[PDB]
Amino acid sequence: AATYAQTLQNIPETNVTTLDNGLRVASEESSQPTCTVGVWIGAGSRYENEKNNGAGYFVEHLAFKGTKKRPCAAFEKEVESMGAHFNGYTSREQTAFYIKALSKDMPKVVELLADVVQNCALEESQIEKERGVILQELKEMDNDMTNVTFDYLHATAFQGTALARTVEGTTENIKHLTRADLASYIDTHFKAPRMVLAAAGGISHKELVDAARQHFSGVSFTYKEDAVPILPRCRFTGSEIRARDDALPVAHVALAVEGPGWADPDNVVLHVANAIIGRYDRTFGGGKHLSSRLAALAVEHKLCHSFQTFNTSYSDTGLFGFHFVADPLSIDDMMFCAQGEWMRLCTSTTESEVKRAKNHLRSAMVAQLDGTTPVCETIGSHLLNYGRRISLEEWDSRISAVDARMVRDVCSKYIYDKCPALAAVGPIEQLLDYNRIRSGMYWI
Amino acid sequence: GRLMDRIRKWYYNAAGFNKYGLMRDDTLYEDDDVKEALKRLPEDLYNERMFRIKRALDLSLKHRILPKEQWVKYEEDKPYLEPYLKEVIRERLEREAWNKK
Amino acid sequence: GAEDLEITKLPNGLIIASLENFSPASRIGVFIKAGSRYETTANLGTAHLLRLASPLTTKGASSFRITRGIEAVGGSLSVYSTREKMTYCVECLRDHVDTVMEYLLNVTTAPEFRPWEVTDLQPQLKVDKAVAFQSPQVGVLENLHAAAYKTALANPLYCPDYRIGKITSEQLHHFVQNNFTSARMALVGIGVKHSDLKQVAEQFLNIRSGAGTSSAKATYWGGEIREQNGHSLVHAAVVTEGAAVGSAEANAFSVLQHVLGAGPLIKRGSSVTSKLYQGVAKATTQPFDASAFNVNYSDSGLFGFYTISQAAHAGEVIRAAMNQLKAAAQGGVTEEDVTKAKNQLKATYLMSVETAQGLLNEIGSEALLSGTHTAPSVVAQKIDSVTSADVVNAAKKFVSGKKSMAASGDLGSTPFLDEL
Amino acid sequence: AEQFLNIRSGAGTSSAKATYWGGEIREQNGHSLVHAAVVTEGAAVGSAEANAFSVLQHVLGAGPLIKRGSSVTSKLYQGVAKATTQPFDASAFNVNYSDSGLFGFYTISQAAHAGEVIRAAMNQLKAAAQGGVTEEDVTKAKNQLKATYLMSVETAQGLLNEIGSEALLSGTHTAPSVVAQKIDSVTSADVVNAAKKFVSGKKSMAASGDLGSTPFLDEL
Repeated sequence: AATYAQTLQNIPETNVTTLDNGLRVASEESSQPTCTVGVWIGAGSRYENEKNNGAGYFVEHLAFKGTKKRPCAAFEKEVESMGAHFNGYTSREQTAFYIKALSKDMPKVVELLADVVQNCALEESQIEKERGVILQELKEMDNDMTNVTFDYLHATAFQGTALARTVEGTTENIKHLTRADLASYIDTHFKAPRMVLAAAGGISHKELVDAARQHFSGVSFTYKEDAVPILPRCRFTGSEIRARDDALPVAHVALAVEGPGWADPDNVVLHVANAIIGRYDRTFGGGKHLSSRLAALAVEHKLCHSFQTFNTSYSDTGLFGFHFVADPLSIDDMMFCAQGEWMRLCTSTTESEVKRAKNHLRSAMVAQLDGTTPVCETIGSHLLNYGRRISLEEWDSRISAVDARMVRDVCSKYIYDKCPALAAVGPIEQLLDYNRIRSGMYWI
Repeated sequence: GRLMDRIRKWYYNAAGFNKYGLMRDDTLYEDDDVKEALKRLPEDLYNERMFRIKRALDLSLKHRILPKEQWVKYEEDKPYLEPYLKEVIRERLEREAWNKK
Repeated sequence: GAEDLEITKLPNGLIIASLENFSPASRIGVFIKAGSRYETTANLGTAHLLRLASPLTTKGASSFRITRGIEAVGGSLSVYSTREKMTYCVECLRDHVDTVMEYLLNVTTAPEFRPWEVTDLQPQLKVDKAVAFQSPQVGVLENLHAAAYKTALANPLYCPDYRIGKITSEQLHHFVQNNFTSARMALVGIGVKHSDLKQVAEQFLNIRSGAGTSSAKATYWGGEIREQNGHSLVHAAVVTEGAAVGSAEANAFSVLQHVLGAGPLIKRGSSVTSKLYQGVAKATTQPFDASAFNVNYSDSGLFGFYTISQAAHAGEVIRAAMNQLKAAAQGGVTEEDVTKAKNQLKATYLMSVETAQGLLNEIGSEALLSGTHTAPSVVAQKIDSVTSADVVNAAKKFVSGKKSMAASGDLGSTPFLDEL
Repeated sequence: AEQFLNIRSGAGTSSAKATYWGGEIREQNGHSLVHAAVVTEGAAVGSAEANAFSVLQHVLGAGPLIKRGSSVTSKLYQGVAKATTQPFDASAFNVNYSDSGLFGFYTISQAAHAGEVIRAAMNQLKAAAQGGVTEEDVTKAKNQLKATYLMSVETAQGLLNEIGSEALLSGTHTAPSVVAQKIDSVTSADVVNAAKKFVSGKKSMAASGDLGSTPFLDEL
C-alpha cells in the first residue's frame, strides 16, 4: 500500500500558538476518542540551589493533593470519577503534569491543569506528611543501583555545579524545606513563558487554545516576568567516583563523555552511533547472533547481566556514555570490550553498520510516538528544547543523511582521547585505575 | 562414475584404519568444525565413537590390530558424522558470507 | 486515511484480521490457542520452552539469519503468552513487512527444534524464570491458579524446576503439531492492506486445518496454598470462580471491579473512588495496597481481591478487604458508583488501545475467540447496560462461592481461608 | 544432676495450642512413585483413646513382619493388594503428640495407580468403621503391639528412650505388665470407633510425585 515515506508526510501537523502571557499551546489532533493534555515546564533541580534543592520534587508531591479552589478529597474525587489519569514527573531541566482522559473532557481537563500549576494549596498539614513520604522514597531509591549510579555519574561529571545535584534533593533540604520555599519555587518557576500546554488525541487546537486563554490568565507587567532565564553553564570534569560495597551481588558501572546539548545536529549522529553499539540483557533471545558486537561478546564470554548506551541531552550540555551490570569477576573484560567498541566507532565504522543503525533508530523514533501520552510528551519537550516541533518526516531526513564517514567524525570529535567521567558501585575491585580507563580512550 | 567407486574401496583398504575397528569419520582431525559436529552427535553415537577410539589407542600402544574378522568392511563403514559436519560448515559459510555483506 | 477493519476467514478456519491506519510502522501477529493449559503432567513447561525457542533454526531460515535478518531492517520479534493463548508478533517500518514476514511465518509454522539447539536453550528457563519471580506479584498468581484449579488452568505459566533440561524436541514438535492448527490460529495485522495480509496467509501458512488436542475442562478446586518465606511484605489473593470470556456475567464483574477499585488513577494519590482501597485504608495505618482482581478465561475465570501489606497487618488488611466485599453484596452499591465505574471502564478500555501493541492485541483477541470485531459503540452499549443489581449479585456470588486463596511472605499473622 | 546442672527453674516459653487446619498440600515433582498420606486428628499422648488407635493401627497393618513376605494380617495392605496389580506399599500412620496426634494411612505407589491404591486404602478404613473388625483381629493386633513394644526395648537406645520419655511427660515408670493390661483392655468397639472418628473427622492430605492421577482430598 502506502510507503513509509508517504505515511510520514500524511501525519497531522502540530499546531502551536502563543498567548499574550507568553504561554505556548501545541497539539496533534488525531481521530482518537481518548486524549492526553498536560503542561511541560522548563524547571527542575538544575534550577534549584544549594538551599532549596528538592523543592521541585517536594512540589511534585503536592501538585496533586488539592488546590485552593478544590481541596484534596474534592480534587481526587473529581478526576477519578471522570476516568481520567493524572500523572507527572520532574527531572533536572524539565517538569511535567499531564492527564489522560476522553477528548470530550479536554476543556474540563485544561481547567484542572491550570488549577494545579497555578493554585497548589500547599497545605501546611500536607507538607509535613509528604516530608515523611519523600524520606521513604529516598531509602527505596537508594536500593536501585542503576539510579544510584547515574546520580553519582552526574555528581562527578558535573561536580561543583547545578547539574551535580539529584532531583529528589538532600535529606537536610527535605527535612527543612518550608511552605514558603515551596510557594516561592512555584511562584518563581511555574510561569507562562516557561510553560507549554501540549495535547494529543482527538482535540481541536482552537477549542484547546480557547479553553487555554480562559484558564491561563496571569499576564505579566514588567519585562522581567516574560523573559526566560538563561542558566549559568555547568563545567564537565573527567573524573571518577567509586562507591565500593563488596556485599552487593553485582557491580554497576557507567562511563560517559560530555555531550553537545539539545540544539546540536550531531545528536542525530550520536544516537545513530549508540544504535550501532546498542544494548543487551540476559533475556534477549537473539543471544550470540545479535548484530551488536558488544552484545555478541557479552554473550560469548558471559561479560555482563546487561548494558545500555545513552545520550542524555540538556540545554547547554549532555552525557554520552554507557552503563553495564556485571559480576565482580567480569567487570574488567566487559569494560575492555565496551571501550573497544567506542574506539571502533571513531576509527572503523561500516556503511553496513550505520545502514542498520539508522533503521533501528527510525523504528525507535516512531516507537516514541505510540500513544497520546508519548506524543504529548514529545510535543512538550520539542517546544521546550528546540522551540518547535520536529516531525518524524524531518528526523528521518536527518537520519538518512548519516553515513559511516560521518559517524566516525562525530564520534572521534566527542569520544576520541577524552577524559571520561566514571561512576562505579558495588563489588568493583576488579575494575580499576582511572589511568587505565583513560587509555582505553584512544588507538582502536 | 563407478570407476573411482573402486579406487575408493582400494584406498580404503590401503589406508588401514579399519584394522583398528575405526570408522572413516573416527579418523578425522578435530579442527573447529569437527569439534562442533561432535557436540551435536546423539549420546549413543558419541559413546560408541569414544570406545572405538579408546580401543584403537590401546591397540596402538600394544602394537597390535584387530583379528581380520573384526575389520570394518568398506561397505559397512558408517559415515555417522559427515551429515552434521556438512551442516556445521554451511552455517559457518552462511555467517562468513553475511558478515561481509 | 481512516476507515474499515476487514476480516476474512479462509477455507481451513484460519482467520485474518486487518486494519490500515497508515502508521509509518506495521505490526503483524499470529495469535494462537495454546499454552500451559494444554500441558499434561507429562510435558509440563513445554509451552514455556516453546516461548523461548522462537529464535531457533527453522526449515526456511537459520537461528543466525532470523536474528540478523530482522535486526537488519530495525525490526523486532517477540512471543507473549497466557495460560491459553500465544502471540508471535513482529514490528518494523512499512517498507520491510515482506522481509520480517518470512521469519514470522517460518518460526510459527516451520520450527525444526534441533536437539542440540534445544539442549543449549533449556538452562535458559532457569534464568528467564528467575527474573520473572523477582516480582512477588508473579509468585502468588502461579500458586493461585494452582489452588483454584485441579487441572488445565492449574498449570504454571513458567516451566517447573524439576522439568528444566528434560523437555524434548519430540514434546515441542508434538505440542506444535497438536495446537498450532489453522482453526486455532489468526493472522492479525495493523498497518497493512487486507488483500496483502491475505495473500500471505494463503500461499505460505502450511500447517493446515485441525483443532488437535483439546484442553480438559477447567475443574475448580478451591484450595489454599500458603508460602512462608520471610518477606516483610505479605501478598495475598482471595478469589472465587468468576465469569468467563464472552460471558454475560463478565461485564458485570468488570464493573464490580472498578467499583471496588482496580488500580490508582492519580500518582501517589489516594483512591477515594475505590471502595476496597478506602475500606482497608480505614482498617490499617501502615502502607499497603489492595485491588479488585479479575480474570476471564475461555471456560472459566477468577474474581476477588489482591492485597500487599506489612506482615503484622495482613490480618486487619485482608479482613477489611472482605468486609468491603460483603458490604457490597448486601446492596452497599450506590447507583452512582455504578455510573462512575462504567466510565472508568470505558475510558480504561479506550486508552488501552492507543498502543500499537494494545490495539493489535484487541483486534486479534476477537478474531480468534470469535471471528468478528465488536464495534467500540457496541462494547460501550454492553458495558453501561449493567444494572446496579447485576453488580450486587456479582458481589453475592463471591461472598457465597467456594474461595481459593494464595498468599506469600511472613504469614505469621495472615489468616487462613477458613477464618474469613 | 544436682551439684552440676545450673540453667534452671520454671518452664519458660509455652507452646501455642495445636490448632488443627485440615489442608491439602500437593507436590508435583515427576517421581515415578507417588507417596500419599491422608490423616485426621488422632489422639494425644497419655490419652486413654491412644491405645485404641495403636490397636486399630496393627489391625489395619503397620509394617511387614516377614521379609519380602505379603502381609495377610494387614487388612489395609490386603485391601490395596486386591485393588492394584503393580508394586506398592500401604500402612497405618499414627502419631501421638502432647496436645494432639494424627491418624491415617500412608501409601507408596506407581503414579498411574495412586488413584486405585488410595481409594482402596480408604474403603478399607470405612469398611472397618462399619464394624468390619473381627474379635480375633483385635486379638492378633494386641499381640503384635505387645511384642512390637517389648522388642522395641532390647536396644540400649530403645530402652533409654522408653524410660526417659515417661520420666519427662510424667515422672513415673508404667510397669510393663501395666502397659500390657492397658493394651488388651481395649474392646472391639473402641477400635471400630477409632475407625469411625477417621471416616468422619476433617482430613488433611499430603502427597508428592507425579500426581497426574492422584485424587484430591475432596474426591475421597
